[PDB]
Amino acid sequence: IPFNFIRDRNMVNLEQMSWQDAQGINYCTFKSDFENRRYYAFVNQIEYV
Amino acid sequence: DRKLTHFKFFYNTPLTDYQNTIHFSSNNERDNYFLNENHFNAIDYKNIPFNFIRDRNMVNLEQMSWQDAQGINYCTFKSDFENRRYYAFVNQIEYVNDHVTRMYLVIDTVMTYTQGNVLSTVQNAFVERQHLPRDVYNYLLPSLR
Amino acid sequence: STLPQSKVNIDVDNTVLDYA
Amino acid sequence: STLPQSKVNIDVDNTVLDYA
Amino acid sequence: STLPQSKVNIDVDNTVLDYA
Amino acid sequence: STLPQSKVNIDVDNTVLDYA
Amino acid sequence: STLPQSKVNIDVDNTVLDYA
Amino acid sequence: STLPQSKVNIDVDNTVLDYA
Amino acid sequence: STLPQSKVNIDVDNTVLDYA
Amino acid sequence: STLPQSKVNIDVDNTVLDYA
Amino acid sequence: STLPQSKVNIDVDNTVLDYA
Amino acid sequence: STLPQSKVNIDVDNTVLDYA
Amino acid sequence: STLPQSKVNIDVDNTVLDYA
Amino acid sequence: STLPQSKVNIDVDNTVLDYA
Amino acid sequence: MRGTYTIDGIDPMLLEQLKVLLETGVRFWHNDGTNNPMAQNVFKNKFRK
Amino acid sequence: MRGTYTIDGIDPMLLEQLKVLLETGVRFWHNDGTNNPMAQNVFKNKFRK
Repeated sequence: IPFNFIRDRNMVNLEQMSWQDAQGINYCTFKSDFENRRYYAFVNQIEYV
Repeated sequence: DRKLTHFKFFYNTPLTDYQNTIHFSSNNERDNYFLNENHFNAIDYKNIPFNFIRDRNMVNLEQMSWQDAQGINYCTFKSDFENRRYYAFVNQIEYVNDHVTRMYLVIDTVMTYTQGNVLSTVQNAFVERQHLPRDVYNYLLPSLR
Repeated sequence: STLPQSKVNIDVDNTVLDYA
Repeated sequence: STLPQSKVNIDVDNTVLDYA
Repeated sequence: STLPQSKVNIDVDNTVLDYA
Repeated sequence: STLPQSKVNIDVDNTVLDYA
Repeated sequence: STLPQSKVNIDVDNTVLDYA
Repeated sequence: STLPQSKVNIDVDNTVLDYA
Repeated sequence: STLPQSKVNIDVDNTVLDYA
Repeated sequence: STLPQSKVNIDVDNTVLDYA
Repeated sequence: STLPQSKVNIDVDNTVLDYA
Repeated sequence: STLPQSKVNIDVDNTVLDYA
Repeated sequence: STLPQSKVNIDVDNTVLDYA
Repeated sequence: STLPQSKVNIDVDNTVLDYA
Repeated sequence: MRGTYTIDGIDPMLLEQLKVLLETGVRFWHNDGTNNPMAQNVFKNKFRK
Repeated sequence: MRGTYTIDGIDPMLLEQLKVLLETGVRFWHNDGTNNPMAQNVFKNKFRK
């Protein structure tokens, strides 16, 4: 499942990750066709919508 | 009629802080170094002019994609509004559309205004930590010792 | 109402969403 | 939508917008 | 919607813009 | 537009505004 | 309502919404 | 007006609430 | 009113609201 | 306009208030 | 007005409000 | 428009004020 | 206008306001 | 739109301003 | 580190964050092919990489 | 200076600004009929005005 996302906006939305699965996530590695260099980040905050 | 301004952005320039700058003998020499010479990689917008005002730092570029945007530090722009040309740091890069990528600027005063012996014209100003010429350095040597 | 960024094909005419 | 890169649903006939 | 400052000749009657 | 210096499209006939 | 998880009262016939 | 989060079955047609 | 505890003037006939 | 919290019996139909 | 103490111009006939 | 707090008798029907 | 001292263009006939 | 504070005689009926 | 430097192809804001973080001081743990390379017997540290 | 004083016919806020500025300390350069009277040979300063 690919995603439509931009590095400039830190907000991200995930489809199939339930609240229980959400707890415990720290690190996210993402690679976008926009920029050749891949990126890594900390998941500072988790919110339920 | 309507005044337009020309930009020329650079890549991975060593200048990234206010404290350190590349002083030049005179404005012509600095322009020659930044414009005529091929130092650094640069994106030149000579063909495509821009409508921009120094007062608003925001700038929008047409043909610079997101990948090309990464790495830009220095922007030198000259507007028909003001004879003096200007230089600035690209503090922040933002993406708004597939066709435009906004960049903010902060005017680099040191490079723009302090070139040459202009600073020597200051009168009756407190000074500190100034590099000394040979005559005074020999004259003042005991004080430093 | 809110939509995730996961290329969810949405058809205005007939699409019905279970979640808020 | 919030971030349409090139696939803008200007045309009236199309009624589905993907990834938005 | 957003427009760059690059003297992009825009005609209100017929102009169609691909990007948002 | 946001910054029209002298070329203001007041006239009704003109339908294109450059650099805006 | 503010937090409807799955029981969204889209249908016209239903007139009662629980826990909201 | 305000509602508690205690699964209070509310019927739009006839429900009448004593408290504000 | 701002703080009606139990005496809410829902009924149309009543036209006086006390302590508000 | 403003009302004190002193159980001032107010009748919508005929009540007239001297103070603002 | 902003500060009418007791002389509120409720009546329709009066058309002048003093000190306001 | 603005009025001073000096008991300036104002008549809505005919009063005309020179100052803004 | 923002700062009219005494020359307020109340009258309908006048159509020009100076220094504003 | 914006006007300078230089006693620029403006006539509402016919005045046309070149600058924004 | 504390100085004027710029890594090629870096977003300026990320460069600023990296600059400040290095000025604070960052410790690097070399990978050991383990679940938690960050935790190791420090005393075993040797000169050559 | 630092004290309670009021110059005649002065806007109170301008008076406050002047008070604070004087408390910081202000230097007066007498006019010499030059383009920049502020810059002069200080050593030549003499007692009588």
